[PDB]
Amino acid sequence: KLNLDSIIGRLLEVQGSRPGKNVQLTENEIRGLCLKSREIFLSQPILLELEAPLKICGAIHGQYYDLLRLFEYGGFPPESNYLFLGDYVDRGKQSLETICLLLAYKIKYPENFFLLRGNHECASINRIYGFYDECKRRYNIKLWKTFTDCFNCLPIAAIVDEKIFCCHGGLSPDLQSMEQIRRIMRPTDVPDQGLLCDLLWSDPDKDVQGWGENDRGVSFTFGAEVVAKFLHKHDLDLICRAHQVVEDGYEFFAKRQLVTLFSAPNYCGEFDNAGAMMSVDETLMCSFQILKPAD
Amino acid sequence: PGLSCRFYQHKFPEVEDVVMVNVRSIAEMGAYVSLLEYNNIEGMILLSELSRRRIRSINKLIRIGRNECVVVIRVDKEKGYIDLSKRRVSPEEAIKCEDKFTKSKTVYSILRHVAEVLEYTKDEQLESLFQRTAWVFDDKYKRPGYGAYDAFKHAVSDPSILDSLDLNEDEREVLINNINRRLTPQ
Amino acid sequence: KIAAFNIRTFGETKMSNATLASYIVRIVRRYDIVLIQEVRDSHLVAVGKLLDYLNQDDPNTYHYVVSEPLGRNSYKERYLFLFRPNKVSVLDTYQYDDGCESCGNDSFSREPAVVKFSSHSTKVKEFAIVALHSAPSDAVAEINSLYDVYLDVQQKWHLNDVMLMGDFNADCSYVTSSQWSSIRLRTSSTFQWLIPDSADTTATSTNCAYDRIVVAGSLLQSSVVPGSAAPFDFQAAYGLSNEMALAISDHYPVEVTLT
Amino acid sequence: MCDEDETTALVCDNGSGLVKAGFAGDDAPRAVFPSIVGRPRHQGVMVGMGQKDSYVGDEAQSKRGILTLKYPIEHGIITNWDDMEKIWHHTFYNELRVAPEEHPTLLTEAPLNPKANREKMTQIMFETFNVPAMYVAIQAVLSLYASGRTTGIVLDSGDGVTHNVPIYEGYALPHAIMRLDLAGRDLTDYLMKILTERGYSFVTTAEREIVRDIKEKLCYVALDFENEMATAASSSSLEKSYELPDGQVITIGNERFRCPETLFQPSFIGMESAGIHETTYNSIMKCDIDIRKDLYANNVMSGGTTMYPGIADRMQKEITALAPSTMKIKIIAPPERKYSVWIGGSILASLSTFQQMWITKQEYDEAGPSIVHRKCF
Amino acid sequence: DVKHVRFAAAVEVWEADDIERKGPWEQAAVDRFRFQRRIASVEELLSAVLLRQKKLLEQQ
Ligand SMILES: Nc1ncnc2c1ncn2[C@@H]1O[C@H](COP(=O)(O)OP(=O)(O)OP(=O)(O)O)[C@@H](O)[C@H]1O
Ligand SMILES: [Ca+2]
Ligand SMILES: [Mn+2]
Repeated sequence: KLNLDSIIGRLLEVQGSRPGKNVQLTENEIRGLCLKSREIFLSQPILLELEAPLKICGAIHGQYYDLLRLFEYGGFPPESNYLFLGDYVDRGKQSLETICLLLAYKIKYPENFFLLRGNHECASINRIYGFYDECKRRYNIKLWKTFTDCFNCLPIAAIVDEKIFCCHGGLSPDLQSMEQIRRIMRPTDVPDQGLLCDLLWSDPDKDVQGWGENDRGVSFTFGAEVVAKFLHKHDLDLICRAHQVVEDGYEFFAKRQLVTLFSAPNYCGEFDNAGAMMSVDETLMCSFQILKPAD
Repeated sequence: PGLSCRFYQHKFPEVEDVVMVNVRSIAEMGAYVSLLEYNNIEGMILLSELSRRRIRSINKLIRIGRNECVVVIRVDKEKGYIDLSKRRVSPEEAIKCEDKFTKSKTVYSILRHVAEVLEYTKDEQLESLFQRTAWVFDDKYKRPGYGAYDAFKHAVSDPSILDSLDLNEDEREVLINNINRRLTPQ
Repeated sequence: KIAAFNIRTFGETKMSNATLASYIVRIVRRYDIVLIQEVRDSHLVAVGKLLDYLNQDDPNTYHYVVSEPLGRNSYKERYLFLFRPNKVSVLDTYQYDDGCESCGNDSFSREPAVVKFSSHSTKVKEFAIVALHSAPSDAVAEINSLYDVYLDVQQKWHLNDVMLMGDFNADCSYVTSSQWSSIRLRTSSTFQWLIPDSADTTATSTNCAYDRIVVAGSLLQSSVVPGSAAPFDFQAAYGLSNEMALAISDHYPVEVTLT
Repeated sequence: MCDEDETTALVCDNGSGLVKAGFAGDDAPRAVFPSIVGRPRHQGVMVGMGQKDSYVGDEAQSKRGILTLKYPIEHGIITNWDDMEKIWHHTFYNELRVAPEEHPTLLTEAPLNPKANREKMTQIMFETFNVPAMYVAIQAVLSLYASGRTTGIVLDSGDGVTHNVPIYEGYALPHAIMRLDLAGRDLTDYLMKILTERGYSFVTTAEREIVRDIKEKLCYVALDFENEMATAASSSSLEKSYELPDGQVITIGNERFRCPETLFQPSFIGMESAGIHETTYNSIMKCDIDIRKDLYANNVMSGGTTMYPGIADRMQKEITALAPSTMKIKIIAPPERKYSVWIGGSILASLSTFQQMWITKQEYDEAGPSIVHRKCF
Repeated sequence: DVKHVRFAAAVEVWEADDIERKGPWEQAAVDRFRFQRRIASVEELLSAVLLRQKKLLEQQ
């Protein structure tokens, strides 16, 4: 058996810590979490269809202490259903505590808690924003190569109540029909180009019309009209998305028909932003709760 | 090859100092640069803010061969690592940097040419020339670069301030001449 | 035959003035089990010095148990147990847990160390010893907290036969007459009080019951030789002057004797 | 990188003061600890633990007083195998925390390490730790490789020995090597000695650690000893003050340079032997006059005792005084040289050609510890 | 059952911690890369040596 509650215990036990205490687990515990959660992700749809109420959250980037305080106010699983919009690893102090806690809850409550693939959930990039090094030191590279094979199987996007479309990055020029998503096979890496890539990498931009280029050097920007076009075609009312720090934690775009969510406050210590999450009520009335740092 | 030297007495910049750098190459984790002020020591400008899969030459206008203003974030003197960022520089700080650099580069430009006329064959002699000349004033004003430039401009008004520098007559003669060629205002 | 001993700032200084080391080893040879307190030693050089004196005739005249350094701030101290291995043997030991100190959880300045001893020669055959050097300011709280430590011993080793002793600072300025009402360890019928409130355990002109011995458990409580519990006035015994006495320590050892 | 994991190898620098340990391809060792083993003088136990046979490292160092401390390496040579075995065991299972039967290991030996010791050290790795493979390379040759040369002349000066090691095309030259039995330990003792002259005292086993700390902050090599002495005698310009842990402040003057001056003047500690500069010169003079030019041009410093300020300048001067005045003398003193040896292993370990070199446990079992003589320089 | 999206206009706010947030790993990657370049710099030179040692010692 996998002692799932022992793992979750030790992970949560550090909540009241000052300073930021580390959590110590074994390779065969964490190797367990990956191999056990991998099955779950391959069983559930590549494009999730879900039902309200649920709380939706943006990037976390290993900001483990902040993740805990999100749960502290939003309520721990399964008392609130959750959907997370990717970007779990890299940059923050504690990628491993972060991804392990989320993989743990995804095994503990497999129908009450969901994880979408961010852009950082691929090898080639967490090689260079530091997750590979957090592994190389605290455990070993052999562990990291397992986490990669976990990430290569996460779901891409979610539609809540057939009306809110969520994914990590945004739209694509090639995203014409949902079946193109459902036809992507897993496991897969994130390629440099095309639908899968664009879903993870793209951005809204008010200064652009149609499919503009992107400073990130992969995939596109998209303008306020392109949202309006997409919503109608699929009978949606909202796009929700992450992938980009914004000061308010929630930033509306395109006439309040798209929103970008960033959950990590005071990101990397480099920015003065609030972090935020979106509580979807059962009636599909959204609301926001904002984890705002002190000035 | 010809002689080269540090602009300032200090062999390394301090953290939170803003420095002028030449962008030499772009690599996966950032741009390798050369610190012009510190005898072309290697520093590196870090990939920062927005996530990149790959970096185009154009990104943040970092380009190649360009001189750019950056703040020093981290120095390992033990390893010789200097890590830099373009993100935190304000436009006024860039201008102050370009001014400090222009002045200091001018002082260097004089003293290398002074050493050329004095036929100094070693960077050791060039540094000695700097230690006895520029860096005395650098202390006098307690200012890197500005102190030297200010004194060198004063030497046009009155040359007698060069007498306290512990110089050979030959050094002083060449210096007075060389200053006249470079700082007499056209 | 058991005893506790606060040796004021025991350390490399005091163990090198070899006049004092002589007196201290003359005191410590008295005992089958002895607890030595205020060990202000960072590298176990004072302790090694003491052991070399004690074991100089026979390489197992004494064995030792010694705590890692204890305290909130930088002023750490250690506990030292010395026991003659031919009389008793130490079976198990631990320190009573009180959590992290930054998060404010700690209950004791100096985490009581606790020891379980085999004693083949006595009536009581297995019994446990609790060691406390209290912080004088926290005397009330720390002595009261020992009750929870006793309960932890029952929970850990299933043993009622337990001996608590040390410098509780439990008299005069640090625990006045009224404060005892609050203290489970004194008011409970579980525990006999062997060192009375009349006992001078000070070599100084105080008259203060700072050291204490308190026992729980039927075998152990009946193993005590009656009236044997007392301070050992080494000043009187060896005929030292006042100043030489305090140079050893201001607090005498206290003893009790077992059958 | 480990794009498929070929196992990351281990690098162990067996210092007589400090053992240094980490993984190939890291740029610094993870674990550096004193090379001491301490067996208990008496029977007993730490609260909450059983009776230990032997502490190692800082665990030994902090429990000094109840132990018989032993250094298993004396003057760079391994003297005491049954303790050396415990230092390797502590390295693997307590510091690096890796099962050594998984990871190849690269080992460092001092210059002129006698054939028997190199054998014994191989045999303990293949029979006590069952390592998959391992390699032994001379500590100073790695410090040169760290600096990116294959010809040079390394003054390596640690805690327990000092060595001048002329190297050409990657091999240290056996005969030309000079030892000197003076090193950072003696300098620490001499610094205690001279500091007693101001009425300061260092009896307590805390205080001798403070004196090692003072040495590696406030000392430096002066360029002209006599003039520096005159300067120190006449003026408070050179005096620095060190704050002891108890809050007492002490002032260090001529001691600051008198201390490492002993490397140039061994006679200060009563050693009737030539100073580091004479030893350098002599070493070069023992080499073929053909190559001396390269050696003079590529003089390298290494080891923690070369970390003094000013030492490369003084060596520049002193060797310029002994050399023909025609030569380009050049002294290289890399800022990391405190770990030049380790890093040289780290680099050497990480090479594509290098992982063809080492002795495998296969080869070992087929040929015995004699094979280490085929697979060292 | 055609549900359609609505917003609560006002928002809850919770104070985020002072706990310092920057990960060292982002930097340690750079060091790993600097060092890997340092290795590759040396390898041309140093590799020649080892091959020579190999070829000489393979005679024995
Ligand atoms: N900055 C410094 N200034 C002066 N001395 C220093 C400095 N850093 C380290 N040392 C000294 O260098 C010595 C340690 O160097 P190193 O680790 O190379 O020795 P080692 O390799 O253990 O010794 P050996 O090579 O003799 O076996 C110690 O004496 C230490 O105090
Ligand atoms: Ca060494
Ligand atoms: Mn992202």
